[PDB]
Amino acid sequence: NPKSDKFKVKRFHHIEFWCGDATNVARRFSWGLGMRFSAKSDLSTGNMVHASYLLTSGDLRFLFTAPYSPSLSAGEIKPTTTASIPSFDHGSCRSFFSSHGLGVRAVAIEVEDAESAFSISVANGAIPSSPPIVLNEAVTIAEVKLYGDVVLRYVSYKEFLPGFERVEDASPLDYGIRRLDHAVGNVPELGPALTYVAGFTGFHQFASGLNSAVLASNDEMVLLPINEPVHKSQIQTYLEHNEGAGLQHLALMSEDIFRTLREMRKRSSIGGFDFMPSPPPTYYQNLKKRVGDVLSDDQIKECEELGILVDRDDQGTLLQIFTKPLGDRPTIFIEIIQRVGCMMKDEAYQSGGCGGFGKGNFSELFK
Amino acid sequence: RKNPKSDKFKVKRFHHIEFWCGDATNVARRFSWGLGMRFSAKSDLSTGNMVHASYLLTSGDLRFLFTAPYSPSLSAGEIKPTTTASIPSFDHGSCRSFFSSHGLGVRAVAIEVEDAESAFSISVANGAIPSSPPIVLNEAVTIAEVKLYGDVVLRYVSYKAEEFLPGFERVEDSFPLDYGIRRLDHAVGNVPELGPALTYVAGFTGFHQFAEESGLNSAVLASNDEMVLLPINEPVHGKSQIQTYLEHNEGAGLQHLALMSEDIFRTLREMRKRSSIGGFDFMPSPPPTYYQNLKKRVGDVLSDDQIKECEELGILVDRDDQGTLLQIFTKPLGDRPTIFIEIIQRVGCMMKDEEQSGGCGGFGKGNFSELFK
Ligand SMILES: Cc1cccc(C)c1-n1c(=O)c2cc(C(=O)C3=C(O)CCCC3=O)ccc2n(C)c1=O
Ligand SMILES: Cc1cccc(C)c1-n1c(=O)c2cc(C(=O)C3=C(O)CCCC3=O)ccc2n(C)c1=O
Ligand SMILES: [Co+2]
Ligand SMILES: [Co+2]
Repeated sequence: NPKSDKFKVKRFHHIEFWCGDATNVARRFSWGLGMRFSAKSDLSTGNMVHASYLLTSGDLRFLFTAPYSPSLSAGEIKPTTTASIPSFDHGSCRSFFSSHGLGVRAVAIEVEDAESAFSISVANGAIPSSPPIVLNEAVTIAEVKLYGDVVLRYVSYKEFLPGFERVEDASPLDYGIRRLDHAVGNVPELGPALTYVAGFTGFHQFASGLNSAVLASNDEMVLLPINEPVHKSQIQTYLEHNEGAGLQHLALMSEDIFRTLREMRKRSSIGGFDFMPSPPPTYYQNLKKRVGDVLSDDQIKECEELGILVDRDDQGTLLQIFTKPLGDRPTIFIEIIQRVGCMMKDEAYQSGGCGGFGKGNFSELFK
Repeated sequence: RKNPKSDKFKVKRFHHIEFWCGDATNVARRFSWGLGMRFSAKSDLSTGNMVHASYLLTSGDLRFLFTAPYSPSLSAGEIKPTTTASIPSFDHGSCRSFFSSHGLGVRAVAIEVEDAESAFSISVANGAIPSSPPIVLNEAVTIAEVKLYGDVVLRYVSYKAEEFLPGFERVEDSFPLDYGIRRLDHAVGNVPELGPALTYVAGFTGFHQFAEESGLNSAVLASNDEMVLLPINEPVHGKSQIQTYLEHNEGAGLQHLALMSEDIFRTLREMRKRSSIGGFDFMPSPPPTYYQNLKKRVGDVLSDDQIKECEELGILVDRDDQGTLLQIFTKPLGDRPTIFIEIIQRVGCMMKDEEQSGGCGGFGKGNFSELFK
């Protein structure tokens, strides 16, 4: 609302996971979500440090990284490293997977200048992780701590980061997931988290057992909701298994929630992702009156064929469903979302947060 | 014909293979789809286990077990008897260090024996390094793990009856995926010196050197029935393909796993259909000059349609006396060029076989001269 970003922010760029084996994790996400193998940076391409692989589906970019043996790149230094990412560390990445397990490490958002966004953020209370380093004079990258061991990454451009080999040969799955809608993190105290994060970003606040506040960018396209537990708290269950604060889930905007689900739900037993139980028929019997004008009777019955939730806000309506936890622990999962309405462009598409984020379903599921 | 049948204890057959992953969920989902096994048992938080996330995949009699450690803080007050783990030999630090050094690799090789209690006492009494004393689980199954090569251990499983470990809740319906794989053929490991490796393994178990290499020194071991095959390889400098393993895996470790199949032409099309969508990449197929002379040496075994299908799938073919061998190798399963998986189907060398000769047709040694080293 106030448009008070301390620097220019374009939109969501990529989301990087820190696995123990980036091959088996990425091969499952490519088959469970339908993403194309775009770029890669492992021992095949000549990277002795980590095995980074890129999955893309529209604008969404999932990066998976697992460190190799430190003895391979033992005779190297920071200015003379082999890793395509200069902010990487073996011991720090091993501690991320030994403590937090499979989780999102870096939430990257493209800015017009990474060195500027870093210098502005640190000068306003941020905690720097890695200073801005220009990658082959083509991409500037900086990282500042978000919550816990999650970092906020700034990327500058003058398809991906240098040092990545494009994979366009026979060695393209697409189910509708186009971009990242929002990224929700869980913190022990929502107070200092909003004071810290929004302190150096200038992000305004967009507007049981949890208290959530959504941070938004200038155009409200970068949405970073933050959650705190309410003391059994389902959010506290996250912090106990994650061993500290971290990301709860990722909202993946789909161009068509109906077919995107029918491409994933038919594959949850062959290596895909599992979903939460479907709401009782009374929810869809009650759904025909709350959003009977947005969704037709033929489209509402299709929501029950896949167990999809619907919420409504101020001139906005969104459809949503949640996957089961991705890793072993009940920590990080994935939300698939499609918003209806709020379309208003001068010359196409809509704004951000069309329909809220589904807080109306917290009571509609309890009937 | 050349085996003394000098088993130190009654060895029945293969059981399972335990993978110590960092996240056993994603690895098991890839193997379930890439290889085509079937999710048949679980032991995690959904069943009451707070120590490790174990997930079982079963394709015929082959059983792949994927076990990842949970947070050490979840089991802060559990002593040794009061552990909620279905596998008591599991340990947090032993698994956090196995994946930190060896990465994604095989932790244990399970072999079904008559009495793991006796198999443990006979083994340790012959120079074996014990990794886990026998533990009677649920008064039904007894397991014992003895150190093999490196950090991989030899696991014994015994039953008081003539499905899996107790505590593993079944999966009622997991998709019944089955691409053709039936059982485990042989398991190979890499060591710096082959000498002290054969004297050790054959010393505490009584296995015999099997008898029915550019870049390695092979020596297969087999039991009395010869259904349990465990080859070992050592590098020959002047870079050897094993020195690459010993440098990436950081020491010894299980090389690959050969998986039997009732039809290698059936399993390969399913895995190659998926090699680009979450499956397993394979090694580059031999040139067309490999399948022309193939019609002359093994043309009296396969048909013109089957040999052309071998070229379509790029299947390596080698033949010895009394049985031919069809094999093909996948690219490394993990991030590092360490562990991969072999698909094999032997023909001929048969008997009654109610409900095939053990390891007949060789192991692909002729393909070290034919295709390349
Ligand atoms: C999936 C699950 C598992 C165990 C316990 C519970 C409460 C849930 N759970 C959700 O987490 C959930 C989350 C959102 C959601 O999008 C969300 C918020 O509502 C707050 C703002 C930030 C944000 O992203 C909406 C609906 C939800 N519903 C309906 C639901 O049941
Ligand atoms: C696939 C590849 C990539 C890069 C380097 C190389 C040597 C290879 N490679 C093999 O690894 C390979 C392995 C076996 C095999 O299964 C095996 C042996 O290694 C000996 C001991 C017992 C045993 O079963 C057979 C044939 C092979 N051939 C022909 C081959 O080329
Ligand atoms: Co959400
Ligand atoms: Co083999």
